[PDB]
Amino acid sequence: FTAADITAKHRCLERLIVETGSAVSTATAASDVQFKRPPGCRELVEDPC
Amino acid sequence: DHGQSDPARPFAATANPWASQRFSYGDLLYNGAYHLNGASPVLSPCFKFFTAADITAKHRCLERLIVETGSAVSTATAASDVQFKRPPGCRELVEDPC
Amino acid sequence: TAPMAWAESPRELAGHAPLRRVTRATRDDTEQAVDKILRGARRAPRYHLTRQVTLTDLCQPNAERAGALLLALRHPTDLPHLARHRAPPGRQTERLAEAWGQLLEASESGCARAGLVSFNFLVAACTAAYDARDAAEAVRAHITTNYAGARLDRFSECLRAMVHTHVFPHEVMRFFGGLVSWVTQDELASVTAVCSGPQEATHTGHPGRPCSAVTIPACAFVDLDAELCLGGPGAAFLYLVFTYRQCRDQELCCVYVVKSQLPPRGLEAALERLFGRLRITTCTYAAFAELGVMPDDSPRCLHRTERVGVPVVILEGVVWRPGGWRACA
Amino acid sequence: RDPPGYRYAAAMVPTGSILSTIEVASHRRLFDFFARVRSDENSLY
Amino acid sequence: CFEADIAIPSGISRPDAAALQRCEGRVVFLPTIRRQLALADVAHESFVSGGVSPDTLGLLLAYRRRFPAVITRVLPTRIVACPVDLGLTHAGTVNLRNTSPVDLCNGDPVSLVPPVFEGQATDVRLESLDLTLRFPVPLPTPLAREIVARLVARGIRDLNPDPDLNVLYYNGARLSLVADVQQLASVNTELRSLVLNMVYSITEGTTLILTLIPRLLALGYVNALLQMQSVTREAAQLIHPEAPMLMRRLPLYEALVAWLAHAGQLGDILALAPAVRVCTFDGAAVVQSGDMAPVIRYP
Amino acid sequence: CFEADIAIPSGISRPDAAALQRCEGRVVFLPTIRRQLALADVAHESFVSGGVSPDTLGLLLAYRRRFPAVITRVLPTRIVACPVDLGLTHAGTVNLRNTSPVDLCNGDPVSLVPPVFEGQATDVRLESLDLTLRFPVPLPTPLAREIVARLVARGIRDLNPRTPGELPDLNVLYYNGARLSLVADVQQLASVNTELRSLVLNMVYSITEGTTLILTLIPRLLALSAQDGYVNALLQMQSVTREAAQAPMLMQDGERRLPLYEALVAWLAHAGQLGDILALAPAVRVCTFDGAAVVQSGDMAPVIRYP
Amino acid sequence: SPVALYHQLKTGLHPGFGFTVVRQDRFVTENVLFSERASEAYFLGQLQV
Repeated sequence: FTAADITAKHRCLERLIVETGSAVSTATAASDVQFKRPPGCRELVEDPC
Repeated sequence: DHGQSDPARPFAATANPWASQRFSYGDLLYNGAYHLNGASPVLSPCFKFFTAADITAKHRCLERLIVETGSAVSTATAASDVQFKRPPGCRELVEDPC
Repeated sequence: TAPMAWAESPRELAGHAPLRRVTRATRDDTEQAVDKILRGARRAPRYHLTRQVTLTDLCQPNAERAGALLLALRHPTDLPHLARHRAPPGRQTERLAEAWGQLLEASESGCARAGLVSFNFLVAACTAAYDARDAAEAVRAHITTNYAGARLDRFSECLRAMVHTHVFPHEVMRFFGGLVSWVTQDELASVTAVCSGPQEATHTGHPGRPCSAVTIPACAFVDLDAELCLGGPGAAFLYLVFTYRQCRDQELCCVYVVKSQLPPRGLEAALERLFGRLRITTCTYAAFAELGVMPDDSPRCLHRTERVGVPVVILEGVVWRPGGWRACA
Repeated sequence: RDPPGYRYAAAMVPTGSILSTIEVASHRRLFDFFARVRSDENSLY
Repeated sequence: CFEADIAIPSGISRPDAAALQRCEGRVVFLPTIRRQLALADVAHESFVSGGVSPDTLGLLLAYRRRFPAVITRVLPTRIVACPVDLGLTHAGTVNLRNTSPVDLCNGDPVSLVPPVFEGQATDVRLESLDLTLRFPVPLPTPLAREIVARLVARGIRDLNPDPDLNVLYYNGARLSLVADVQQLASVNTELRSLVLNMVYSITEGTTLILTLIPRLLALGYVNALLQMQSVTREAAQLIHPEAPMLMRRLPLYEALVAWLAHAGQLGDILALAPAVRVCTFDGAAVVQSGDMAPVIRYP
Repeated sequence: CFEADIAIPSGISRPDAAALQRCEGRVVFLPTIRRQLALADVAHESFVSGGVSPDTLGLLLAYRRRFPAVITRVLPTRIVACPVDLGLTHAGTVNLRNTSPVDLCNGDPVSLVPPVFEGQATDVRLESLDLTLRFPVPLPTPLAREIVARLVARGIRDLNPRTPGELPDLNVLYYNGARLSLVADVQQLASVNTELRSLVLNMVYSITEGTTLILTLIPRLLALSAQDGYVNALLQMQSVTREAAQAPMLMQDGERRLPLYEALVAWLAHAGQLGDILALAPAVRVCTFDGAAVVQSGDMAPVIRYP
Repeated sequence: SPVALYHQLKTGLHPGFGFTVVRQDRFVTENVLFSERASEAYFLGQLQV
């Protein structure tokens, strides 16, 4: 839903592997519930979905 | 003191009475004590001639006066597109007999 | 020998090394000229110099000396536009127009702006204003005989007109530096002065060129309000305060320096006290700025000779560290 | 507004010794030119 | 200086590479001071937060949370920007680029969000790699604060409307505010959310003191001193607002908490603390618009 | 770096000296800017005003006065702390040890707080020489300003007890998850007075003639309360403004003043800066060069000068 | 009147009086400088940086 995010992705089988490391989500592991990533947070999940 | 005569031309007092006299129209227009101009950057050629305060302030000894003519500071600048009045910072060292 | 290995500096360097470890006369000069550059180069941030060109109308570097406060005078051209707004309507905002013009009349745009008001020139302009006199007027005698009473009077009329219409002397006149070397010509001056860093370490010498000494002498026994009436040894601090009169005295201008150990969040409190001038009741007086630290309490000196006999207070060592203006109330 | 000051060049070689040890600030009112520098100062050099 | 080297992405068009070359001397906000950073991390597409591109308020938040670094050298396949916050104060003179008013020999430039002036003007898009850069405008602190308050002032009149704020001569220059057209509609739509937090924090502040003062001093030195210097000021404002308005210690105190926080959060956003100063030398002393200006790290 | 040395007095203990070894990275308040200082000028025994230990609103006023210094290193006979209020001029970033349940993030301005949490603790005792050390709790200014507001209002609820004896919480916060329970213990007249005095004083100066032009807009706000999802969120459920609606007045003095603009400036100065006057403003902000984007509780936060 | 003199001067009437034009012209010239054996002293110092 959005597709700005999905749009903001690439579809490059050339690139599709290297932003794989980049993760399409914004949380951190030290919270209680998974939150929205605070601004201080930076990220590199592999985010398949 | 137009009751007297004109040193340069002794037989007459003024050529233009509308200029050579104090509080005369020309005097009002070009003399610097009044400074209508002063807001504007452009040089006034006549500001040199009408200005007793400036004309008087000098000394009379020709000994010097000729050597300070060789290196006078011009009232203008050569650095503008229209000839301006020489600004505050910097010297020219023109010659300027007038 | 042991006193110079530390003075001429090797030992710290050795520790560093171990870590890694485990026309004839002209020719002579060129060789020496080179040495100086290399040594200066091998050697090697405690200093900053700002440089500016202005006129001698206001200010004037020659009258002043080795240690002096120069204040900037921002937006001369601007001010009239500012006066119309931020001033309650019954303030006759046409007062400044003439007053700045009046100040200027006493003495265009050209190519050298008149920036750089000296500390001195404020002490004289407000001398009769702030409530002390002839220790204050001795400074006024200094400026009339070196720097014109007209300009002082014109500029005083401007300060009155400014404090009148809610355009203050601050929000104008920020700190500029310590006046290293002027280099003037005719009506022109190129003023080098320290943006920040310590003063005593600059051109130095007895005097930096041949007149005398160096100091940040407050110039007033009238200024140099020395706080810490009750005090403990600590780095002293230096602020810049403008005190005003809003019909109590008809737009009074007070300008002086305070020297005490309080971090600006504590100066606003001590400025609330020590002033009975708070009975303005629109709102506002007493802005202050920190000139910089004097990281030693002791150099404040008592002397009266300068230029005429003036009360001059000598401040030994200063690290100008200017900061911003804060007056909200 | 001040006396010509003190000669540091002269006094590099003194012509005599002061035999006392006192605090001279107390006697400050006795002198024409008195300077007190704590552990060195710039004008000396 | 601690240079941080931003990595240009893969092949970019020749007109884009010339767009970056012209970006030397521009302020970047870098999220972390890591020596190696990507370009996408800096690009304006990295300011997205709530799924949207941030408004002028959302920007001013971010400008207070990341590190501005001036661009020193742009190299193909790098960008070298030296963060303003790091190192000793009064050191690391790096050149800026002036945008709009002059930037005289001092005055501590603030980097305020771009939309305050021509909106899209300064977007600097790069199509090849599909990203964009909005560089903040370097304005002096007195003028930057005058402007940002000047526009939210104009913003409220617009909120409900039936003396021009928009002239604003700064020093010699009369800086035009309005670009007319629909730019105002674009400017006013982005200040929309900043105006409200301003309107709210005022209306919520007064009504909270106007309820508290009469619901306090009626329960010592509090009473006397309060009404003493508040004569015809707080009390008069109390009768007048209570005249054209409505009137609970328990909700009072719990609302006084939530306001007191929200307030200072706006004072932080607002006041545009200066990033740098200008201290020149052997320089013009006034930096004409679009000219590189010396600048140093602390006010 | 103008470091201030602090001489462990002597006495001390094998166990007490091991306690000071782990106090590096913590904060000290010194009542001067010095080069030579005594260990006892820093101790909590120095915070004692005449005869009395200040409460937890009294400390904020004591930390208002004096200078925060972060301990850099501790030597056998001295403690080295560089006075952030002054000697913050380091090329890189002195280490602050996060002591708090909280977590810094990156860029968070850090203002300090007396210890104030139920699980907070933080007092340190040294038996050889009678003295103790309470180290302030570093905390993001958003959170540290929420706390001070809680302590202020709680001390103000208490000045006048009328309504029944069950009041709202005000003693409990949330930062992210993690309920944070403040310590409710004592409130002292003088400590609450000044905090109330300056609160009342500043909220008055933020009201001007142009302010009335804004109060006109309350009915307009609630029109937005309800037709936008934002502006809906803006108005807190417990919003007096909501209860304040449950107008120009002519009187324009010649029409060229611009009271709106002037009203903003006035409000922004006095009311905008209240976290700062009620409490001590941030002088530091977390910055991490290694690119770690938070600071766990108990870790060392690389810290850089003022936000 | 100065409005009248506008209509005249523009339209080419002589309004009973006349002016004297003044202008200041500046020239780049070429000079010769004689000098005697010792016309100066000109002492020389010691460099530095």
